[PDB]
Amino acid sequence: VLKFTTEIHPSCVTRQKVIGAGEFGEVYKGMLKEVPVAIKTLKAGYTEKQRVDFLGEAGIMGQFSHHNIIRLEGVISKYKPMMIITEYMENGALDKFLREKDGEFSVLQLVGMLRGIAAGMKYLANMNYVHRDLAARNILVNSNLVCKVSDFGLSRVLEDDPEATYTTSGGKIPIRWTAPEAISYRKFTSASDVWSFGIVMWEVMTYGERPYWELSNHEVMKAINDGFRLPTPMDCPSAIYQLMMQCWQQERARRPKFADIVSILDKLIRAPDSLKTLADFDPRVSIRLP
Ligand SMILES: Cc1cccc(Cl)c1NC(=O)c1cnc(Nc2cccc(C(=O)N[C@@H]3CCNCC3(F)F)c2)s1
Repeated sequence: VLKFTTEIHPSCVTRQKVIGAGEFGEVYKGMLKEVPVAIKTLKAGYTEKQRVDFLGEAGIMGQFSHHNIIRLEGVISKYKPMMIITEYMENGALDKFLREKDGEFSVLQLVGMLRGIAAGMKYLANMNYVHRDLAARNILVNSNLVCKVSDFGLSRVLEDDPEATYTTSGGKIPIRWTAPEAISYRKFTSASDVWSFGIVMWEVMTYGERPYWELSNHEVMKAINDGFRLPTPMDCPSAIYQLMMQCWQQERARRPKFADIVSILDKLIRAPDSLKTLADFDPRVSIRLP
């Protein structure tokens, strides 16, 4: 897969600002000889596994060509430190973006973000790629408000995400984003990604609220097994809440496919008055005045 990738010479790459970090490398904003890029490094002393996982992310990204999937510019593999270079998403991770922009977008803009995410996910699913870690923290946002799916690879995806925790039976999983069958018996498919997408829908419509609030991981699993689901966000179109609820069907076969999700979101956006009908919000506070 690396043969598809452009090998970039180090002298074309200028790292400027540190935007992400880890123990074995950092992510930078930089310039590529005259365009802005993001640059992820892998420090010397890396293991064979680290090299295979690191370059494997670029290999996977290089197989994709879609508006809603992060674009690979190239790799530096013949010099050290090794680097992966992608387009630069000016607004960063979607979860933090929404929390910093609380209430600043229209309902139509929020639904448009979800349509872009769904289109990227439909592409991945049809390319036989199961994400396993779909969440707003793994979506990136550009200066056109376009949302693109990121975080690709094999074992590195769940291993590197601190939201993914060790379960009781083994399996490092981000519990509150993960479908029941993936938690219970390790069955990760595009239909478990659809469950996760429903959680992403709730994250977007709430401007980055943490799913299930302070419930512990076990409390979340128990609640889901007992039939409870996340309540409607504030100011949420009825059609949007209905859609996220169908993503959370216990029976995998009853969930919409991403093809269905993209179609529904596209129809709602193209007839935007449909989004004015709101699901009832259950208030958690009563304010009474004479
Ligand atoms: C360079 C690269 C290699 C392999 C995979 C990927 Cl997806 C990438 N590209 C990126 O990480 C990025 C592309 N554009 C980015 N823009 C950006 C700008 C400002 C802040 C953030 C941001 O929230 N970045 C996340 C925060 C969590 N840690 C990883 C991070 F990238 F730093 C992102 S990061």
